[PDB]
Amino acid sequence: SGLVPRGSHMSNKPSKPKTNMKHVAGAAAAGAVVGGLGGYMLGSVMSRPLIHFGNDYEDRYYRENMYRYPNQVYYRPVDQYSNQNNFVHDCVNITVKQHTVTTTTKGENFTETDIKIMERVVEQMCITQYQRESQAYYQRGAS
Repeated sequence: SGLVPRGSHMSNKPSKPKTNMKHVAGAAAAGAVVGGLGGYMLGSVMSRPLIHFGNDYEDRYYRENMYRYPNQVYYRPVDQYSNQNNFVHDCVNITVKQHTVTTTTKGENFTETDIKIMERVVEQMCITQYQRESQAYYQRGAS
């Protein structure tokens, strides 16, 4: 018997870094205790409509209220339990704990209407997260 593990790093293949920022200063991130409990695979956005309210006030207030609250959802597949109804629960689970943290320094800044908006954006990330896995279940199994 013999153990023959794998690894892309074990090969020590020739790398090819293409970035000048590496040899250039600017900004840095501090906080060991922070990253120690981070490393989240939070999604991202660049193109396509996020909420697509359709109105001017909704899109205007939302754009300015983008910092008032998180618009993305935190990922955390590290869990044995699993359920459809509980699925979305995770989207708000991590979002809630992280949400209060942001308001731990202030406690209140957003307006009354901002809430109604924050509720929608949060419902889009939770609803869009579920459909995601669904695409895999549908393709592999077109019931």
